[PDB]
Amino acid sequence: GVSKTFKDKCASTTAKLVQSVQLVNISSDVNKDSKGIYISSSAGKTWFIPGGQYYPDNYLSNEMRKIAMAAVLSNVRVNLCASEAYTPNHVWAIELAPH
Amino acid sequence: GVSKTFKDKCASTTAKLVQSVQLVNISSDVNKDSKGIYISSSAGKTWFIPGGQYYPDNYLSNEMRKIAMAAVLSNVRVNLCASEAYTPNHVWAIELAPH
Amino acid sequence: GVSKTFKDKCASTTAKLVQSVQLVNISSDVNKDSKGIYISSSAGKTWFIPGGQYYPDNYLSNEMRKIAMAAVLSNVRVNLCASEAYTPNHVWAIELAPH
Amino acid sequence: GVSKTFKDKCASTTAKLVQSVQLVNISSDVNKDSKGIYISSSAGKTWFIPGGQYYPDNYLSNEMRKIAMAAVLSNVRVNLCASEAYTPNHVWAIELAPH
Amino acid sequence: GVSKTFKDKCASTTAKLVQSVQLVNISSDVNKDSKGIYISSSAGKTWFIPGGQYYPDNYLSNEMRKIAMAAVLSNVRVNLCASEAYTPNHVWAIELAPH
Ligand SMILES: CC(=O)N[C@H]1[C@H](O[C@H]2[C@@H](O)[C@@H](CO)O[C@@H](O[C@H]3[C@H](O)[C@@H](O)[C@@H](O)O[C@@H]3CO)[C@@H]2O)O[C@H](CO)[C@@H](O[C@@H]2O[C@H](CO)[C@H](O)[C@H](O[C@]3(C(=O)O)C[C@H](O)[C@@H](NC(C)=O)[C@H]([C@H](O)[C@H](O)CO)O3)[C@H]2O)[C@@H]1O
Ligand SMILES: CC(=O)N[C@H]1[C@H](O[C@@H]2[C@@H](O)[C@H](O)O[C@H](CO)[C@@H]2O)O[C@H](CO)[C@@H](O[C@@H]2O[C@H](CO)[C@H](O)[C@H](O[C@]3(C(=O)O)C[C@H](O)[C@@H](NC(C)=O)[C@H]([C@H](O)[C@H](O)CO)O3)[C@H]2O)[C@@H]1O
Repeated sequence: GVSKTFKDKCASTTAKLVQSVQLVNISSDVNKDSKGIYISSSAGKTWFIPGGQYYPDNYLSNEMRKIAMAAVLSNVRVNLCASEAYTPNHVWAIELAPH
Repeated sequence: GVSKTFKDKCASTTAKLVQSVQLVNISSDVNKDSKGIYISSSAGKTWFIPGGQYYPDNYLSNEMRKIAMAAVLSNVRVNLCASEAYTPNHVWAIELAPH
Repeated sequence: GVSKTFKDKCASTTAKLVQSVQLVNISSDVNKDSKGIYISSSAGKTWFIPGGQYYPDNYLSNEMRKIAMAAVLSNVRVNLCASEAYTPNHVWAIELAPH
Repeated sequence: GVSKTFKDKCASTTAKLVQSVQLVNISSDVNKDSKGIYISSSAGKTWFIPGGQYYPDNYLSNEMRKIAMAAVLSNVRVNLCASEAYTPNHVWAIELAPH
Repeated sequence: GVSKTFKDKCASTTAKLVQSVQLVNISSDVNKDSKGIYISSSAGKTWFIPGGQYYPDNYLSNEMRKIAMAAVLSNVRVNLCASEAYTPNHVWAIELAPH
């Protein structure tokens, strides 16, 4: 499920809660115009996970990637807090939700 | 169970021992006002895992996150040493306790 | 499968999409003339995964390696975006594609 | 079992060889007075794994932690080279020894 | 199996190809005179994996460690490119070779 804190923190922003998503792809891309981490759901929706060059976004972005990678590789659900102001939508928070 | 060392180290602080917690969620959040790592128990309690910018808190905080992530992903218990001076409570030490 | 985003981002470059590859080897080599990460398919084709010294190529190249390592160790498929301008061909994007 | 090299290197120091230990706990602690990584065996012995701020102790200490973490999480044995000059004893070398 | 590229790159150096080795130990040692990462085969042979302080040897040596660690923990074979000019012999390249 989704933690109350996760839902409440997402509700304090312009981003949308996406609940119990099954990710089936994660990619890393070093191409000039498309650099970044993308994740895709079984339905084919794609999100972008922004990177962080400085503390604390550096280690926090790294944990977002580890959560997404584990979700794809172990086939376990996540909750996303995602901004629809971009295409693909940007992940601003992610929660591992295996049960 | 809880190592005697873990219990004794927690007793030397203002933080409370939480024994045999089953974590079911871990999240990473880069939103401006809620930046951080959160973990949630099957009962729905949430804790915050502080970051560390400098040695040795940088590598120690990283190991706390690896313990929490493994606990969620593998569904294994932890012991927490948690400060109630914050909401959510802050984790100041964590022990992986699979058996 | 291949995410539409992965296919479309690869089509915007001179690199070719390689779909549902089964990687059976990954190597790391510190020899003077051959330094780098190589990955090999069950058919015996080899690709090179370039490194990155600076942000953001440093963390992105690290994620490309984690995807390739998981693909080999867990025997799960990937999609590659690979440049044929080099021998072995260079991976410019990789997508973990378990199902 | 224990590699001959591991045994011989430990014998060249003041530290004691501990063979085929089953680790059942690992913790990370950022409390002011008890900062560090601790591991505990099924028999109830506890060790401290020192950190390293500079090359090469930084990456070597990180590998010691990965070995201990995997030993706990996977329930597989290690060999330790531990100094009794401190309580808890300090780990100066660790060997993953699954079989 | 051994990738043709892995074999050919090793043949361009003074190092020897060691094929389908089963590693049963990996150790990290911070002792003054024996600092380093060692791996040992089921036959009892030991190799040393050199570290790297600077780009690109830093990330490449880290990937060699991850390959060796996975080989030990998951009991899967590797290929080594190893120099006999040292005792223990130095690993200059390693290939994960599960099947
Ligand atoms: C109205 C309006 O547009 N309000 C905006 C606000 O506009 C101000 C600016 O345009 C400045 C330029 O200086 O002018 C101000 O007016 C000034 C005038 O220029 C001065 O010269 C002088 O006369 O004084 C006046 C008054 O000060 C305008 O007031 O600008 C702010 C800052 O961008 C906007 O704040 C955002 O508001 C939205 C909802 O309205 C959200 O609260 C957003 O926060 C979040 C989000 O939820 O989207 C939080 C979220 O955690 C965060 N995500 C991450 C990953 O950190 C995102 C993210 O940072 C952004 O969405 C990315 O763009 O933002 C507020 O930041 C305000 O809406
Ligand atoms: C006749 C002779 O000694 N030739 C060696 C050469 O001598 C130089 C003189 O000709 C010059 O006038 O005076 C200089 C002194 O100021 C020199 O003495 O020196 C070169 C560079 O040292 C030697 O090159 C080495 O040659 C080896 C085989 O002949 C071998 O090719 C070495 O390359 C490798 C290797 O295969 O062993 C390439 C490996 O990828 C590399 N491994 C790593 C991890 O990078 C190793 C490694 O760097 C060395 O083994 C470490 O000692 O080197 C090559 O560099 C030349 O033989």
